[PDB]
Amino acid sequence: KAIAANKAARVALKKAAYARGLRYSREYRSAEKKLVHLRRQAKSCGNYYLEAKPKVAVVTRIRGIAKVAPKQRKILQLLRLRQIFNTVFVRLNKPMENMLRAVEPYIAYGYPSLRTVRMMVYKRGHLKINGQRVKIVNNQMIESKYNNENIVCAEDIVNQIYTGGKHFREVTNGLWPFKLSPPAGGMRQKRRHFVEGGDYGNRDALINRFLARMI
Amino acid sequence: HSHGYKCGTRHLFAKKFRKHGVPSVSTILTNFKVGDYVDVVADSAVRAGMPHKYYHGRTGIVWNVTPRGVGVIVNKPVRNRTVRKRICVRFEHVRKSRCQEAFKQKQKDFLNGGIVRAKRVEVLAR
Amino acid sequence: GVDLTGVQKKKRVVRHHTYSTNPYIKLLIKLYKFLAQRTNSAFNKLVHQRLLKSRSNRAPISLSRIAVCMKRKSVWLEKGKKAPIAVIVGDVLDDVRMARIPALRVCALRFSKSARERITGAGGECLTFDQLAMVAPTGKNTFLLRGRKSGRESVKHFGAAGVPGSHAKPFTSNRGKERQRSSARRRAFRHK
Amino acid sequence: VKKRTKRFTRHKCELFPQLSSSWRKPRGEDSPVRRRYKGQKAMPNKGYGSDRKTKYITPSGFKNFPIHNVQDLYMLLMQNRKYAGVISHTVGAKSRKAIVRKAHELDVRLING
Amino acid sequence: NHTNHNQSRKNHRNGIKRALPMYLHNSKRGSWLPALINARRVRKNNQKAAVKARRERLAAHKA
Amino acid sequence: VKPHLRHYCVVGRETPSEKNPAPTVYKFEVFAPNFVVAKSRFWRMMREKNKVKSTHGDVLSCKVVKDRKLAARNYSVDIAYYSQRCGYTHMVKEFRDVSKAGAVSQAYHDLASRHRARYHNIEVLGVKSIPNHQVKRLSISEYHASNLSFPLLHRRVKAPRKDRVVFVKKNTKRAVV
RNA sequence: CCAAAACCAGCCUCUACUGAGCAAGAACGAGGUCAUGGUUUUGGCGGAAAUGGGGUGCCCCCACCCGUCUUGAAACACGGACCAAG
RNA sequence: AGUAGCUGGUUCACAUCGAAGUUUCCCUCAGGAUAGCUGGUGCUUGAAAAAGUAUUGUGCGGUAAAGCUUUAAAUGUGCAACUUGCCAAAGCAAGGUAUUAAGGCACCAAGUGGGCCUUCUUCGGUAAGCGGAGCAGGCGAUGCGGAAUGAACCGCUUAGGGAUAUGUGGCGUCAAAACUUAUGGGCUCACGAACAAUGGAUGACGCUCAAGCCCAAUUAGUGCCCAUUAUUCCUUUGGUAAGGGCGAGAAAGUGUAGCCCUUCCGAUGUAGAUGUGGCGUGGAGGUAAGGACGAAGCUGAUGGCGUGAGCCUCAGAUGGACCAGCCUCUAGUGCAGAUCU
Ligand SMILES: [Mg+2]
Ligand SMILES: [Mg+2]
Ligand SMILES: [Mg+2]
Ligand SMILES: [Mg+2]
Ligand SMILES: [Mg+2]
Ligand SMILES: [Mg+2]
Ligand SMILES: [Mg+2]
Ligand SMILES: [Mg+2]
Ligand SMILES: [Mg+2]
Ligand SMILES: [Mg+2]
Ligand SMILES: [Mg+2]
Ligand SMILES: [Mg+2]
Ligand SMILES: [Mg+2]
Ligand SMILES: [Mg+2]
Ligand SMILES: [Mg+2]
Ligand SMILES: [Mg+2]
Repeated sequence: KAIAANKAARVALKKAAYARGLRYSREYRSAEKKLVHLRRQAKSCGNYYLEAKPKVAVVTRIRGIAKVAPKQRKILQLLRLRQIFNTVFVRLNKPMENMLRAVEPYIAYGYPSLRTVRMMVYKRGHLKINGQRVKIVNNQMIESKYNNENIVCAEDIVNQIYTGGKHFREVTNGLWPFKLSPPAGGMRQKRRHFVEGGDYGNRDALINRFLARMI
Repeated sequence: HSHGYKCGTRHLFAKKFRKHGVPSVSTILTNFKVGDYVDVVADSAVRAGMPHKYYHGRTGIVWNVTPRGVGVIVNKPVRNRTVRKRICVRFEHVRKSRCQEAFKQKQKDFLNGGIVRAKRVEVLAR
Repeated sequence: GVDLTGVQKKKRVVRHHTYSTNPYIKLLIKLYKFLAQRTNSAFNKLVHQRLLKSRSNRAPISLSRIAVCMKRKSVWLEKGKKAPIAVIVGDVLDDVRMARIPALRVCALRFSKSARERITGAGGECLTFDQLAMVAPTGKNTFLLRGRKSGRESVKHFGAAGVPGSHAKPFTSNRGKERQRSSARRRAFRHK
Repeated sequence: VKKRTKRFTRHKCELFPQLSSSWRKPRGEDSPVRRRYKGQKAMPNKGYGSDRKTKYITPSGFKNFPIHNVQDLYMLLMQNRKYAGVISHTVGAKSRKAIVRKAHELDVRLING
Repeated sequence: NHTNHNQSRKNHRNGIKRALPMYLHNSKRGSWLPALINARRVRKNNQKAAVKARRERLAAHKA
Repeated sequence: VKPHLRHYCVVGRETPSEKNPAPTVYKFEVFAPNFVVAKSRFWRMMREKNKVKSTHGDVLSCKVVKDRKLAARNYSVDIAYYSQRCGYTHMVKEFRDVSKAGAVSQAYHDLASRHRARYHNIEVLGVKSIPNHQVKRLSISEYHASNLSFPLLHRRVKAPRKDRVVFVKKNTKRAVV
């Protein structure tokens, strides 16, 4: 009886995950075509388009845990950047932009592409479950973690940690911070800022490349 | 080698320039019910009941009002603990806090980017 | 390669097995370990952990203090509701100061010969955790209680006496030895 | 397939005839071995624990179980594919004749039959 | 020698424990006495009406 | 190699406010490795010139600029730079290259060697293509003549990597490695 | 027992926009691999073989005498020839 | 057996955590006591009184700069999110109907109380590898990888291993890698490559269209190498972690040869604390067993087992008569070091 009701649910969930990610695919294709029209409108209008600011950065701890000061050392813990190539998505509040500004030599970050978000959540994605670090494998796994009619798909997660979400904290917090491998082909200098020809600090959209070699 | 009660207060208890003088009537007519937040900003013109020094500028709640004095509970970090101090204070040395004025305003009220059509636009070169 | 700062400090120290050599505690832990795991009841989870405690931390209760806490509990019970079983994970001791007590239904590890006789003189049952499990497998209207431990004379010694806030009891074979003039003494009271 | 096949020998047992090869944890701030410089001898630790379902298993594939007399053999009658009796060193060649023609009749293995 | 080195580290090991909550050791005692004494007169009357209230609830509960 | 420095034009403004309701937009040509540095150098000039800062502004366009073509030509790069040894040398060197980006990056390597000057000490001040004659500098003037022929003298011709060899027979090109 | 090949799984590697470029997205195809999992197959070896251990030598590589007090020991600081019993 | 705040020594393993060289006091300054740091034991309950972090709001400040002893930073810092007095009186007063994260409390107790270096800030000193402080980080107590070498520099911090990928550093040989790569730019002829006297030191050689310097690069106008690091895999151990289960096995279990399986996180470590169906010794109460077909002891390219202390077996062409196991009890109980006897 329950044995099959587990089927009615597992079938109903992909019916939902299908329905969800069909919307998210449309909500991407549409949102970006709309964001192309405007910047394209404006070029016709001899006119600039102030693109909406990033509302999510994929912060990545990039120096190791030795010799770090008590203020940086706390901010990294609150970012949950406790190891080297840990990663988290943190949305760019002023209060966060002032946390990130406090530990930039310890982190590389930028504004993840939707693809960067997919790869981390699908490949490197791990839910916290009963404190266990649990590899994402089922959408069943996700709906149980997130008791939230909003958050069912792994596509629900990627939208939250990309669109900026109303559950961006509800989602990203239920994820273990990402444990990325060191960037293939290496860094540049974990000591200099990115614009110095180094590695640390905000590197805008370029983080997707750097973070792609890692994932 | 010489830490008496007012060591190193040459600047701390100084009156501001052209702002010397004993506290006015607005001071004297302020009133402190217990549990009020306050600022123990010591005023040099009044010497009786002056706060130590650590307590200068500290905020705390009144726990006590005597006729000329406001008892104030002010946390002090002693070591691994914040001991919770009870300075006694003449009311001149206590400026009532606005530390919660925002939050009281809240429960008072509880009761992207687009095309920029701008046309002036100088070149930025040196 | 991990910040661990503040992780070890959050480690808790709990008993996970009884130090008691007593066989019956172990058959009794055998029960409620099971019963605590196999039932959803929070009562079995309390009887099971308390049962794992030190005899220090399993303080005895006065039958006087059960009769008080029980009638105080039962007096409000709507008519036709029989009173809760008075479970304690500890000994139950007779109290001379309360000669007559209500037909209590106490349940405890151990009873004084005085408590057991007064308990049955009132007609109350003096049942063990064995049939507690058989009558209330779940903590269904059990009234789990603890004996006192603040009045324990060991804790009268906690802290210093000489420290101004304190009313710790100094350690002394000689009561008159550390007696002192009223003038010389620590201030009694002091705000925290 | 064992982690380490070598003994964890005491440091500098090789120079001092009196020292047994048996392990003592090094002490002294300046001990090269407890400061665990890379060219030095290793110290035992939990990480060299053998795999736990192959543990205690002799290359015969049996766990040895001590045996002293013919009655012990029946302690291995029903688990004769798991335990192998190793007859104690001090049972007589007399008694071992008896353990052995009986450890044969029962299909129980013996390490030193 | 008087270096204060390793002290804030040694102090933040068990954190700076934050100060006790206002609802705890809220003894008056050395409070301006005349208020303090009138407070006793009220608190004692709160007790007689608290007990008198529970006596009411039981008599009400005999129904 | 392709030029060291891409040609960005970063456009941006101090973000609108009741203080400045309709702020000036600022175009700013940069020669940067990549836009994140071009965006950076752009905010460097915004505070060093307009007193507006990165927190308070907003780049409106990071886009790279298309090359004029590919014909060999002639660039007057105007390059201020800094050192402890020299605190601000204005200096219009000319370079011969196929692109503004190439002339400029060429001006950084030139400037980094004759002056131990890092990228962020330097700031380009403009990169006009120049006609043949305007180049006062005598070095690139040698290359103007429509009839210029020169030898590729004393070449080191390394083999294509696939064909390189450690040992070879002496009057042969039999490999022996 | 040693090998080798295969299969499956795993795993890994190897358009869009823009004005030719990107800050840009997948696909097809193929490879690698058991110090990955499961599926055998096929050969080689079989008084000896085989795996493991042990011993001795070498090779390449790594490697400052220990105990000690000390901020700091390889110290040109102290104690230290061997072993047994204590 | 005088006493010694001093010197020297203080004997098994493993696992779990792990300091301090500072506060006050002391005829105290080579020592105590005290508090902090640490361990153990809990207790209590589970975003309680969470925060070496911001934001926002509200205080505080008088250092740098300025200025000619005054305005004023940044880094900081606090805080917040009916009955009974007064009044003239019944109204006032008082008590009553962003991110992250398990919080707090108690008890007992150790070591420690010579620190050192460095960062930045300073003070003293002509200067110092100098005395003194502030801040933080380190070494101490810690390797590993790198800087040829180095306690504290750099990177990274550490269970036993493999793949992958890196970090600092490199890629002519030494030396892994540019089999001396670039289809890159300049510069350079004589030296050149982070922190006066034994002959000789870019580490050595050597290099010179560099194997040097500045710059940029990555196969080219169409990269590679090396970590105790990361990731992943296997195994171990710990978790007072999360679950499921109850041909041979299926034990209701802290701990063993773990009841079984599953998943997750952790693992360094001096002083020190603690654990251990942890090791081992002489003896005792028990149990069980062994021995003249050879006990103990001793010998051992005797293997086997255990992370280990160790146990076991084999063989003695050793011995000659005692004795291992297991649970409980006990102690004159474990030795390379005492200028030890
Ligand atoms: Mg590098
Ligand atoms: Mg650094
Ligand atoms: Mg002042
Ligand atoms: Mg009492
Ligand atoms: Mg001292
Ligand atoms: Mg010395
Ligand atoms: Mg540790
Ligand atoms: Mg000494
Ligand atoms: Mg001044
Ligand atoms: Mg000045
Ligand atoms: Mg090195
Ligand atoms: Mg080589
Ligand atoms: Mg350890
Ligand atoms: Mg004896
Ligand atoms: Mg030998
Ligand atoms: Mg002895």
